[PDB]
Amino acid sequence: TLRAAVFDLDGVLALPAVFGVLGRTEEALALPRGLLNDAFQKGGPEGATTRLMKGEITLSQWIPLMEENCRKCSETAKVCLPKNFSIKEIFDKAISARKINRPMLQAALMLRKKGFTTAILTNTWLDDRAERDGLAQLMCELKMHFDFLIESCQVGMVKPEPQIYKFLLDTLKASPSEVVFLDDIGANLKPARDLGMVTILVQDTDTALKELEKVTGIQLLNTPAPLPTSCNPSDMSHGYVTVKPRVRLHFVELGSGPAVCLCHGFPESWYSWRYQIPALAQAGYRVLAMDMKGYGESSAPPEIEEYCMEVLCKEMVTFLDKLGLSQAVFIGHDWGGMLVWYMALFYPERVRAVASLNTPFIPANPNMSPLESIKANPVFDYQLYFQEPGVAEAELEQNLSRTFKSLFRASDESVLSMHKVCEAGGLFVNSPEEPSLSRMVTEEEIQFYVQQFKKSGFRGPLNWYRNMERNWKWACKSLGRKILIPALMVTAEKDFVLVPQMSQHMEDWIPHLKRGHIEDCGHWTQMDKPTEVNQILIKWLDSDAR
Amino acid sequence: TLRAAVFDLDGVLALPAVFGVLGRTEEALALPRGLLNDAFQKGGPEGATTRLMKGEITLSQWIPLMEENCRKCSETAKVCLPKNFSIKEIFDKAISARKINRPMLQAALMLRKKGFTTAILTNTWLDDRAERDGLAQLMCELKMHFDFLIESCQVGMVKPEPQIYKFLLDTLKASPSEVVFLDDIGANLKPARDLGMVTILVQDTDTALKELEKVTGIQLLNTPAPLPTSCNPSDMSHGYVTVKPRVRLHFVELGSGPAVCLCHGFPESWYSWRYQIPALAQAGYRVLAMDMKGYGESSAPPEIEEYCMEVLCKEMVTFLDKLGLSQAVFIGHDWGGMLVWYMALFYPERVRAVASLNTPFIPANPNMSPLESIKANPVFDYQLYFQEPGVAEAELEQNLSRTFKSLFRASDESVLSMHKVCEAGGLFVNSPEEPSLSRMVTEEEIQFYVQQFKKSGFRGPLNWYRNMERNWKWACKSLGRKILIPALMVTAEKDFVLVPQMSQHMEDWIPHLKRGHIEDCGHWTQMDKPTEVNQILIKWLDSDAR
Ligand SMILES: CN(CCO)c1ccc(Br)cn1
Ligand SMILES: CN(CCO)c1ccc(Br)cn1
Ligand SMILES: CN(CCO)c1ccc(Br)cn1
Ligand SMILES: CN(CCO)c1ccc(Br)cn1
Repeated sequence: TLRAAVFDLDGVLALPAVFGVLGRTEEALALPRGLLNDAFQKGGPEGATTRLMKGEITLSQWIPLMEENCRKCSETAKVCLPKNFSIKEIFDKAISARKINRPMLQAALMLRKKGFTTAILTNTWLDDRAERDGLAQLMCELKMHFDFLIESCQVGMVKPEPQIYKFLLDTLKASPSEVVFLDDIGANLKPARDLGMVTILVQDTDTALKELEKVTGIQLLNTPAPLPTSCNPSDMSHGYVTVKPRVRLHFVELGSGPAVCLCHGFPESWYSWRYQIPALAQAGYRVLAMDMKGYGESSAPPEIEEYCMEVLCKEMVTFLDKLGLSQAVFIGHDWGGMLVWYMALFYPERVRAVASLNTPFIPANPNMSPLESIKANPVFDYQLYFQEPGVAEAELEQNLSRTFKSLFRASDESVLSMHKVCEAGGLFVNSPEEPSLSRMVTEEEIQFYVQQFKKSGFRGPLNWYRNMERNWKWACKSLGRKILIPALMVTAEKDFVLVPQMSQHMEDWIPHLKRGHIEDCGHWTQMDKPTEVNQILIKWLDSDAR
Repeated sequence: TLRAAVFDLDGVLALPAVFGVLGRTEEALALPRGLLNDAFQKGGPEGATTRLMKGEITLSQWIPLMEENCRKCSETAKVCLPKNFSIKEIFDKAISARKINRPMLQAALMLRKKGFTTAILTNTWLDDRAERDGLAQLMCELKMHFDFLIESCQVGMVKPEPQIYKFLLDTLKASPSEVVFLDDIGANLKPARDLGMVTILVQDTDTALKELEKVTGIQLLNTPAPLPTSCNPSDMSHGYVTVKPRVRLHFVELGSGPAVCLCHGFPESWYSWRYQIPALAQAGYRVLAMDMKGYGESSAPPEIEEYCMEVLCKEMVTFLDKLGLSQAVFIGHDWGGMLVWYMALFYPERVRAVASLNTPFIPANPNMSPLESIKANPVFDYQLYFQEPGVAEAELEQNLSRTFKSLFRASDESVLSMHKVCEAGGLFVNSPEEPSLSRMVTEEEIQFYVQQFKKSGFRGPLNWYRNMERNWKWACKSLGRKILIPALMVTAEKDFVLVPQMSQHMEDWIPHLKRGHIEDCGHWTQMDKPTEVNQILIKWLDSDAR
């Protein structure tokens, strides 16, 4: 029967309540009990604070009116306010201390996942202080998780006026008995309850959550840790840059701060970074997640030599030039990781810092052809199969749904033997026609990749493997160099192709290399262990790339 | 006969020459004359410096090799190096001090405008120092002005080896007698001259420029100040954000640093900021130049109410939310300027700073309808003409070339009377069918706007004028507020519609308002006086929006 949940911001979604700092300021400054709370409510509906909450005046205009109220209240109480008494200082510290109440936000996110319509209904102000960015950042993090945000200063109404509850019901398209309303101020619940809404008085979070569980029949407390926030492709800013007449690169962009370029592997997309993009932007970075050349909405020319590392790296430099970025942090995975090590070796001035997931830096051997080194390792047999143009394309393009369902699996769900691929005659020869869905991905996520590969097929992506000799000759020019800029290597325990053991001599070439290791993680690092990848990247970015 | 000009970077396009700091370091540290220059060239083609210039090793690997060379040279000279002697400190200070030689860059830009192919051919290194960004920024500013940039460390060859000159001629597709070559090092000219190229030894800039003038027949010295760098639309990064199901906003993006959002007026485009975009990005800002709703590649729904200020401002807030920007500096002109004042009044937390070109902030009068205020001023008569849907569209869409040629004119070139528009029956009734081209714009620039307005016509743009009453009712909610965030008002002397006198009472509402004034400037501020607009905005951004 319940289908909507409304939360207050102050004292419910964000703690501590700014209204609660008045009480602690009185105790600390030895002022009479309730003095600051009386100055705050001085005048009722015609008072300065109601004008502030309705949007009539801004926070900076209200501050000197609250100071007059503090002096008028002190005169009647026969007391004096300290010499260094400042409403501005008190409110700046209170607003700054207020952080998201993670268990409450998690309960709102869980209710929304179970079909509920969620909203924030709050009494708030137009913040024009020099420190207003701190509040703006808080509202941005919260608003993306709610269907509606109704702020008093924008609608010209305040709680507890009954018109704001009528406006709320109209916005929700719901009747009062279908709505749960959470607030920490008793007076604000009274009108919601007169209409017939379920009300919860929030004193402590745990008791409020227990009441919320009992009334919704959904478990909110003691539940498992949720996955990080993912991207909705239709909500992203899409960017397009022409790097050369026939080549245009597509990317998705989120955040402000130092530029971080994400480079996916084979056969993937910018969408393989869906769990890292919101996390990295929230950490204070401007994230650019590319569709590499040959993929998705980026150009996919047919010529093999359009995908050799020298051309790919030069186009990435042109990409930074056209965007007006002197530097970017480069983070790659699989083929993208191979590219980011070569960006650091050939264009160090354009690379702020470099990180690779799974892909180690392996220097070229001038005495041995790379095609002969691939034969020496039986797990790289699928790369010999990828050499002849047209062969692997026909198999991989035959059934796109089967291709992605067979590839994107956790280490214990594997359905492909990566060795004896050539001898067997294919990649999917001993594979089921209808593979089960992996616990790592949803059907909707698989369909995104299917839609992307319907456009240009596998020719461009497979050409990344068909320049072994050209790449070898190019890399041989860098054998005398070392990587002396900040660098991170992240290994994945259960990647049976790019094994952690293949990275063990990297310190000889990158002496100050930092490391990360992920246990129980397969090849598809980003979607296998997203919380762990995020934590490793954010910690390294904050210390070495800033 | 001459058709190509090649310049060296160090000592020619950038001064002072890093190679010249060795001489001044010797004089300051009382070291024997030429000691540091001998350590620098120690070994010839097999020496550390040649390996550095060929790209074999990076700058950080070369530093300890140059220190050994400094000690070996001091042993033979029977002298001692000071206690705090550091090659790293000497090179960091030398690279940092090197700035663009503006008269030389201006001469290269002039030669390129006259049909010459220009190139930089330089002996340079792979910079991996922690301070490498400074060099990266320098190379980015320079490379956009040249057809080719050939760096020794990328091609594996150095000057004076004859193969680098052969490689240069092949890249230029020119024979030696068609090439002018400028270098400050005599030894580097010798191979160019043996091939038959015209060579200029650069000791001082003025004498080199006089020699260059005599040999090309083009005046380079004493010439007028050139216009700021403009945008080539096909070289920009284009971004697209869906703010609501039927509405997608297009923007162009350049630079890194604090976000600056540019909002054009009627009937314009993101292209009206072509002279500000490279200047603002070079100053250290991330520039987002919008196609406002109804224009160019942004959505243009037909409904009138889709263009009222309340909807337009809310969509600009959603635009920041989808890009992950908590704040942006908002700069507007004409209708865009009207929008940026309302963004500051209703969403101050999202606005870092606000600037308007020509458009003053005029508060709503609750006693007077805005339609009656427009009749009181005869110069706003064209706005009454714009009220009836379909009428102004038919006239403005009839001949697009004529429409833009008649509108985009300097103050002394006007061909339209803005009063008695309704009585005359149109805007172009007493206007020439084939107006002359204004000195402000080229034919190519006019054609860009023609192409943009061929897509959605004038309905969307004209709807910005058809919400007078709705905007008035909305603005009346903000009559009790003041603008207390950083603000700039720039007036244009010869704007006969948005006269500077209309801004005189703005200090009552924006007490800390900063001002700018442009003499001999008409309505089309950005393209009329681009150098002056840039200087005013950059100075204000550096002091108030950072
Ligand atoms: C990134 N990979 C594994 C592709 O499946 C890679 C990179 C370089 C070479 Br050589 C071989 N494999
Ligand atoms: C690179 N590929 C696709 C080969 O068809 C790959 C890599 C790791 C794992 Br596990 C599976 N496939
Ligand atoms: C920006 N302008 C001039 C348009 O030509 C403007 C703005 C608001 C009102 Br009301 C009238 N004109
Ligand atoms: C806003 N317009 C277009 C009216 O057709 C305008 C503004 C200033 C000058 Br000058 C000319 N036109």
